[PDB]
Amino acid sequence: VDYNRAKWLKEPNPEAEELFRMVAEVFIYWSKSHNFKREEQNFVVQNEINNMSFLITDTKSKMSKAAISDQERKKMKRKGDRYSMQTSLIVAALKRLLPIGLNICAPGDQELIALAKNRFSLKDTEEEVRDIIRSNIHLQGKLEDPAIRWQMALYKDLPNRTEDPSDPERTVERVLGIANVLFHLEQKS
Amino acid sequence: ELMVDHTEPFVTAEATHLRVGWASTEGYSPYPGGGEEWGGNGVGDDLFSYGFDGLHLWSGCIARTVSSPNQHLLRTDDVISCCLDLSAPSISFRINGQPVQGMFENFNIDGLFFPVVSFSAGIKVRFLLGGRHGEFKFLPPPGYAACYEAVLPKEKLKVEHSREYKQERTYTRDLLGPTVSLPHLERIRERLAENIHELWVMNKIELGWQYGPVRDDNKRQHPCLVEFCKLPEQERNYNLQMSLETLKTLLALGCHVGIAYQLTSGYKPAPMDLSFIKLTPSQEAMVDKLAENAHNVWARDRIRQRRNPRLVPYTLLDDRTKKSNKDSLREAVRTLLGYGYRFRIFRAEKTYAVKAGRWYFEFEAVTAGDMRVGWSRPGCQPDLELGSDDRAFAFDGFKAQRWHQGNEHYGRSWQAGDVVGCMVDMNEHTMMFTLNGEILLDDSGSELAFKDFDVGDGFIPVCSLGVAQVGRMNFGKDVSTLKYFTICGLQEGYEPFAVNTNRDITMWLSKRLPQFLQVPSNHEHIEVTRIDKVTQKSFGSQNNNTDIMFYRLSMPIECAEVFSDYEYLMQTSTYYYSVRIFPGQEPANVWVGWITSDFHQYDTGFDLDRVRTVTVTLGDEKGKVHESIKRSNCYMVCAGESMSPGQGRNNSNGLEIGCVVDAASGLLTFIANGKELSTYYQVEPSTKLFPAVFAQATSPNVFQFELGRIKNVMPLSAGLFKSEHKNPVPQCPPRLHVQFLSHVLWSRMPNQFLKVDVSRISERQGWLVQCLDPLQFMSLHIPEENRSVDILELTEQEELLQFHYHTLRLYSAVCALGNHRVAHALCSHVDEPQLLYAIENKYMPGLLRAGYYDLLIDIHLSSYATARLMMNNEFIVPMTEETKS
Amino acid sequence: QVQLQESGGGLMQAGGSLRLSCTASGSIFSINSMGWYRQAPGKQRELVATITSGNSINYADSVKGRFTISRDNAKNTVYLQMNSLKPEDTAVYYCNADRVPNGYNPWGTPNDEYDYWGQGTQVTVS
Amino acid sequence: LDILKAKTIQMLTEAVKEGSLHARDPVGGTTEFLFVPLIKLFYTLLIMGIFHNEDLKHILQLIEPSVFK
Repeated sequence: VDYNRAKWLKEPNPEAEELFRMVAEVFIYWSKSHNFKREEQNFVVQNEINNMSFLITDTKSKMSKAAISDQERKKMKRKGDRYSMQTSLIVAALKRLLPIGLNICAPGDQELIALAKNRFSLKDTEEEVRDIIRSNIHLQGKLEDPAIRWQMALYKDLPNRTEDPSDPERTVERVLGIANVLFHLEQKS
Repeated sequence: ELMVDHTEPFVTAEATHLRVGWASTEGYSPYPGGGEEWGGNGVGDDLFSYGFDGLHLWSGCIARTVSSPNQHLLRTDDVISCCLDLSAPSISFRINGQPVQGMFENFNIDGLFFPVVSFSAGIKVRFLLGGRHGEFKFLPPPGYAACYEAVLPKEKLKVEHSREYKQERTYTRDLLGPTVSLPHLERIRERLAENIHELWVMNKIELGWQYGPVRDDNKRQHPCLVEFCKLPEQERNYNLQMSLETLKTLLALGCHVGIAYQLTSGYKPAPMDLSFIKLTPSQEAMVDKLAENAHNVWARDRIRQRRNPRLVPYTLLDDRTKKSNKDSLREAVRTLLGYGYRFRIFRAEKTYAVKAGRWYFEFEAVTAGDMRVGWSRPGCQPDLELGSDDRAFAFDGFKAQRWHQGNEHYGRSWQAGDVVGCMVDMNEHTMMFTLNGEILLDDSGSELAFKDFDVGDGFIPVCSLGVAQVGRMNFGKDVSTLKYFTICGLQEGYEPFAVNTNRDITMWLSKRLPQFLQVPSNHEHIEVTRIDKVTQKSFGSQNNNTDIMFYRLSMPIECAEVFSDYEYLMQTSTYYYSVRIFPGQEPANVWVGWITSDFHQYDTGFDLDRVRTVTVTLGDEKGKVHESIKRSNCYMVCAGESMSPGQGRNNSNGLEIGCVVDAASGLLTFIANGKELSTYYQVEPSTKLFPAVFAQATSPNVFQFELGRIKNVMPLSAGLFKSEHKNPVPQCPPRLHVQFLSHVLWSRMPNQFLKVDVSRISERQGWLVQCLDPLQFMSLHIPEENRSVDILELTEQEELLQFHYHTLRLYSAVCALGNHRVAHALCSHVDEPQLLYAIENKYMPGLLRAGYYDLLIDIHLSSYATARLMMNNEFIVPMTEETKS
Repeated sequence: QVQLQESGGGLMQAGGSLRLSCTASGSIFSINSMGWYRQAPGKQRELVATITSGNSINYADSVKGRFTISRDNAKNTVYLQMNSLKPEDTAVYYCNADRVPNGYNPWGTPNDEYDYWGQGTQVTVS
Repeated sequence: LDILKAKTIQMLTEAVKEGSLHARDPVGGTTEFLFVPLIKLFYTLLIMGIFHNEDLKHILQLIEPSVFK
């Protein structure tokens, strides 16, 4: 995803969008399942997995025995610190794919995503939030702003437009799928 | 020389400011000396530059009215041949061939001199050089070089702005920062001489030369051909000199030197394996250094005798000659080897500070180096490094670390052209950076450089650039200009800093010129105690961290515009003050005297020989010298030299230096503890002299100003304040105060610069500089300090802003209710072009804009408007045909 | 600084005896290769006979005539005697003392310009 | 007076356009400083009756184009 992330932003490939969606679904399952987080933490603690090693891309970089933090490496001795929610690969992949997911939806669609995420925060079920998005779909286009003008301009300038804005059902589904994920990310952040 | 093709005399309200001359760079640095950046100051406005305008000689903002045949302001088709000489202290000019009747002399020789022309606007000028760079209409004076002859090696001569980097470019200004100044080896000796001479005689034989003391090309006789054993004594000495130099440099190169066929018309040379042996690149570099030393001594011998390229140092020497010398000198080395023996801070204006919202801007790095970018509150100080204090949040990509009251690592490093964008969400109190469109990883797992910070005053975009650094600012006026905005700012909802902004952001930067500012109470090592039967001003500094401080009184004393017993005390024009040095302060670092408003020289050490002085010797129509006026920005004497022998250890009361200024004659005299000093100065008419003392803090109490008076001489306050002029009692009004020279000031870049249509080509008849765009600005002058500041710069100066707003209110009140005489009187101070520019200008403080509008409506358009409005109620209709119609 | 003062070269009819004295004063190092350079009005400069220490006279195409050049290194004093005079010999003669020995330089550029060009005098022939 | 006419007309048109676009940098730092002195000057000129028929037409068009069309 870091390999073709720039490409995937330049042109929102259908595979790009679909992969972001099902990665989001996996994250939603992981967040909803408390046993998922506990078992992942236990697994990481048992195997002493260095998640930040995978998080940081392997590039050409050497220290030449300069600024060696061996004291710091001795300082980290916490099994709880071995597994961190920020270091989790699922949410890391979501962070890597998040600009692509935002490119999936229009800036007005992003406004509806924010409103739907607020609805999720206000103890609302998925279908209730979907109905709210269907009712409030009128705000797209109506909400105009000078910055929103160039946002729309760049959104159209982006070549791939596999998303269907003329379909209210598809727009509502995309808004819902981004909004619940962002609400869970707010819970975890 | 240079011809003006067409000069507009009155394109604007004032005459065309056309001056030509020479300017000397200050401190032997690329920064030149002359008119300050972004101001209506040309050449000849300071001691650094010397100019001539066709009728006057200009130096230090004062003209001399030079006389010449058909004296007049420079009109079209004027040769204006300027001859500069620097070995001698003289710069001469000749208008249309006839020399000017007076030159400049004893100007400070140090620094690099260049020609320079201040051409105002609405003018066309074209230079002349030698060769393809121009046609010399008039012949140069004897013993003079061409204008283009002094071209730097391997450089193409071109013309550009003298000091300002203005290019009339929007959002692409290369805000470049500071620049750079710009017995065991005797056998070895003999054998090396042998090898050198046989290598040379191989080439000699290849031509067909023989041996013999006579050296004729026809006879092909070469005395050096014979071996060193039988070499003739003069040729032996000639060869041995270079052999001795070669081995001396070999042993001085840091490496110890000891002991460890072909067609032959004459004899057979037998060289060693020079090429066969392999020499390491370090040895190659050391031999190269030896060759550089040999060429350096060659040049040292040669410069005594003709502006040849070899006169240039080895660093700029032509590569062909450099390589030839390198190999020629390295041959002997191979024989030896074979045998086995002022960072600049830019920022947006403080009025555009934002207290909330999401903001972004881009910083370019054309050259990677000391670059810091970020957001700082308006309280940031230019002298302090960006991010080194709690008032600034900066990031340095080259060192990959954040700066706010401390240094902490953040992210990776950048390269040339790597744009860095600044996400700032004030509502969330988050702020971080995107390098080349990607978010940095901070240290372990974070992405934000700074957080949990009080909003306080709105944060402002700011960037600090170090030596030899080039960067560009992109606030985001146009989204299309922004490149990586769609990657980060678009997704997270950060709006551009200046997308809604209608006009370009004025830029405020750290200015190089240090000005005198009033001493503040909270300033470290600066405590001025005001006591009071004569008033005293003592400086009891406590920190004493800074070495040398320059102190100046707030207001000056002016001399007579035309130079010529209590009764004679009242008739007299001499004014006296004194400086008393407290015990513990070493007198040799104290200089007491007068300065003008042009003293902006700052250095860790002060010497009277470094004082900027130039004396113009104006002569007669017959060439006879009559007047030699000397200019200076500093007139003091050294307290150490004024100290009478033994007073440094015997005087318990310290040293008192009394300065007397006679304004009627322009004479400055000094007295040391009742003893008259032999050092005295003569100043020009209409000169304003500021009492000033320069001192190095060696004791808690350094010295004090005394405003007392001596017999038959009036006190200083009498000349300072006009209200107290006849009273000889010494008083200390609150207006008078000491000011120390400081570098903590900001300067504003004008939104519109003077566009120049310079040719930028090596065209014939010389390079052409033409500018037909009339640009003007209003300059507010402070009479007390004899200084000028653009009226637009008062936005950040709250005190001057308020005082001028109330002054405009006073003008409106005094001319209100149809006082026509007062309106006519005010018409002189407030001019019609001034009012038109004030009302039209988009960039203007609100208070000043309202004041100028009200002043306009009061002096004009007031009486008729009021009378007509009052009459409006009445209705009188004449009985005419239009009435019937 | 080595300065060469040249005196003589008066004007008389052809066939007369002309005496020229050139004295070099300056540093005690690098005294060698005194030469004369002749330049006619608006014409190419030629090299006159050059004498060096050890009585080594280097001739050229301009030595035609009756030349007698002798140098003394004790005071760096050169006496030049012209016996046969021709109308084409009217030119300015400059006395030079260059450390380039006898007119050769194995080093090259770092000494080809190592010349001390002293003052000269105008020789005129009727 | 004629130069003042042209100046006030052009700045009034530019000011109304800028106010329509709602810039964040009004002349003088506040929309009050942008408009109040300019409209005061225009009002004084109108009272003095300097403006001619065409100038009044343009003024009415800029203040309200629909009604004064």
